[PDB]
Amino acid sequence: GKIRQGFIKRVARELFNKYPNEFTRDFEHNKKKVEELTNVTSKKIRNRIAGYITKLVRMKEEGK
Amino acid sequence: AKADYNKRKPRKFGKGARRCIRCGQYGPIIRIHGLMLCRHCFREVAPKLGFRKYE
Amino acid sequence: AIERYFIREAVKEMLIDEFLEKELRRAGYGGLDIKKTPLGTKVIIFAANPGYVIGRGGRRIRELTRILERQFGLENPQIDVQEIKNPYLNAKVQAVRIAQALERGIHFRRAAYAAMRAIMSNGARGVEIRISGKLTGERAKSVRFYQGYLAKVGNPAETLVSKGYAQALLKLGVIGVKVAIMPPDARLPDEIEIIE
Amino acid sequence: QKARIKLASTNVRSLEEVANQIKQIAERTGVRMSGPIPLPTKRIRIVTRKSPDGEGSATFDRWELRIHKRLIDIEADERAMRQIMRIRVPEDVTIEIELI
RNA sequence: UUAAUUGGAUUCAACGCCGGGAACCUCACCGGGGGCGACGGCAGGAUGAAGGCCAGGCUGAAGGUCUUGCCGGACGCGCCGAGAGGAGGUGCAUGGCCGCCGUCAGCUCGUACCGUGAGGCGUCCACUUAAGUGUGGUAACGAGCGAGACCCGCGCCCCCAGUUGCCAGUCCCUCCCGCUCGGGAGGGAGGCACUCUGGGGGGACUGCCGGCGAUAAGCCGGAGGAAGGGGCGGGCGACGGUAGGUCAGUAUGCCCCGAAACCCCCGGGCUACACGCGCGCUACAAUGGGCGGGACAAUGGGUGCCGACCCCGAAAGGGGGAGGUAAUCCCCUAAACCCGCCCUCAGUUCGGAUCGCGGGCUGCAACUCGCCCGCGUGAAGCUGGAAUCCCUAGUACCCGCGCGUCAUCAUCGCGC
Ligand SMILES: [Mg+2]
Ligand SMILES: [Mg+2]
Ligand SMILES: [Mg+2]
Ligand SMILES: [Mg+2]
Ligand SMILES: [Mg+2]
Ligand SMILES: [Mg+2]
Ligand SMILES: [Mg+2]
Ligand SMILES: [Mg+2]
Ligand SMILES: [Mg+2]
Ligand SMILES: [Mg+2]
Ligand SMILES: [Mg+2]
Ligand SMILES: [Mg+2]
Ligand SMILES: [Mg+2]
Ligand SMILES: [Mg+2]
Ligand SMILES: [Zn+2]
Repeated sequence: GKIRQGFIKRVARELFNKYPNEFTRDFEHNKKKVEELTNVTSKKIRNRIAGYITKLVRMKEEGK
Repeated sequence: AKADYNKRKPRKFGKGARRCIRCGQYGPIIRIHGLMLCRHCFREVAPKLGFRKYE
Repeated sequence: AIERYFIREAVKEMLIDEFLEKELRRAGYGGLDIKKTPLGTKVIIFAANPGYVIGRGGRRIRELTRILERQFGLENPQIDVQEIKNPYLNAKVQAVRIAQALERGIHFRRAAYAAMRAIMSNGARGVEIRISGKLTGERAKSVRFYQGYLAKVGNPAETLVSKGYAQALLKLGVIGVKVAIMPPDARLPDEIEIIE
Repeated sequence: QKARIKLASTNVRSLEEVANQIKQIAERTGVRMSGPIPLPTKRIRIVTRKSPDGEGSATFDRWELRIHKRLIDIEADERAMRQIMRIRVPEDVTIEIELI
């Protein structure tokens, strides 16, 4: 199953609150931004974080 | 003499020609690339020699 | 060929290291380093009591040099004795110390707790100690002491944690001591921080 | 008039450090260099039974040792030859120099 | 059964297992023959202790011992303690390592709260997941180890690098064919294009789209894509239990032997044979057997070694011997497959066990008890009762090859 991991969620939520006006509904933009705003060194973890942040952006833009 | 009745013959082949340089056992000696170690002794000293279990 | 050369060097160091580990036990042996120079070989020995290694005005350092030249194959050796870098972050040293304390006559719980207190005081993220053998009776038993953060499975446990083992010979039989320590600067894969 | 240099090691980083030192030495002068050529890696694989006795299921260990290699060709010039003879390798790198 | 046929393991989780393919050695068993007591003390001892020998008996053979007398100078097992060594006992006295439960989803802690107490709660309920993996509700709120993350390899693309790897285009020479407009093959200059080798980087995130579910966690189905939902195959096995295996790999307590249970040498045995069982190989034929001809690999290994190339021999093999410490030289022009001819459903041109004669190689030694070659010989077997094993994709079946073991020997193990 594709269950998201806990620490991915935690770091992604921290990033979203702190820099709300930094991420869009585009995956590539968020990929580069996450690469620059953290010290994550694994390419796979970066992709997971960026995907979750993209979902957060589209979900709050909808207003839940 | 008398000490001649205690010496072994100098064998050049056979199981009796090779012993582990760490424990002296005869039998399962790893001869690859000039190692002279038992299968038992090699398992515990392999990490020091630089071998790793990649897969 | 080239492979046969590399394997030959690794075996000599292993044999020498085991010989010294059995030899300089009372001095707190903590490893060695071998360097080759055009004039010969420089051998550095790490220990916590250099006086025992030198041995009452020489008479032992020369003994070690001569044995190293004859029994093993080092050419033109030259032994220097130094001080161990981080004694409380070396699991081998701590295992040997715990074993010696047991052989002295100290109860195993006190030895284990004192060792853990010192190691955690000197700034380590976690430590585990396991003691097994005929402790308190004729039926053998194993006990375990633990505190902190410690990885056990996977690649990070392979590279970051230091491990050590030692035997303690008492009147009734042998006791096994195992120690694992995690250094202060070790970082796990899932520890990610936000740049400010 | 050209010298051939061979390097080998079990550690990939030290090999690259020594090769980069050589490349900087060659660039630091007017001299032509045939770039560091990667030669196939040596793998030594040894497979052993795990248990000391013969009881139980049979399981095996697969131990591996890897040796990496490089090859560099550069024309022999006394000003630059002394510099590459003055560079000292880490203890886990083998270097050999020959004249062709 | 035997002089001995040395020992361990018995459901899964003993039985091509102990890396166990034992001629000697290994070796622990059987027959026989030799050798050994640091350190203390007793006899004794330069009026020479201990120790060593040409010849010849004893002997399987032996200055081992005896006969025959020569050599050597200071300690002394003829006596008492003690010790070395022990593949002798105990895995139910232990360490370390390994198998199984099980790569299962478990095992716990701080504080609070419930119960006189052992204990309980958290760790329960609903949905979800490969997963105590998650989302909501909850006298619990928060943490730790395990799971996941992590590490190695494979599949697609880009940059750097051009030898010992590669040869497409361009150039020179030589040799062939349909006589050469055209088409081939070698060699040399020359290049790094292509393949390859190996450092770095890119790429996949349930990211996009439509449904279901709660509007959450997620699930189902589509596009694009080298790749799609742990992308595929591996390494890593938590707290404990199993008085599971191992003291016959090494380490180690206790008990024993300590002039034999220690150390050597010779010859035997572990290879015996009314019989029960495990795992395999070869077959019972045409979905074939034989004879001649034609095709295409990968992993690994080599100086106590790999050996091209030439010569001799019917074969197995023999005599010389370049190059190679190896992307250079060598092992190394696989088999199943394809084409032509013979055999036509038969114990046969199926099968190749058993035995006779002859020739070779390794080794100090080939009878017990090794492997190879030529001619001859030609057993059971015509598809298998009740039962029962393995496997979900480049997988299973079918086919050969490399390495380990190794002086010689592969119906085995691990890989291709
Ligand atoms: Mg894991
Ligand atoms: Mg038996
Ligand atoms: Mg045999
Ligand atoms: Mg024998
Ligand atoms: Mg109360
Ligand atoms: Mg309950
Ligand atoms: Mg969990
Ligand atoms: Mg047991
Ligand atoms: Mg038992
Ligand atoms: Mg047998
Ligand atoms: Mg036939
Ligand atoms: Mg015979
Ligand atoms: Mg028939
Ligand atoms: Mg075998
Ligand atoms: Zn050994």
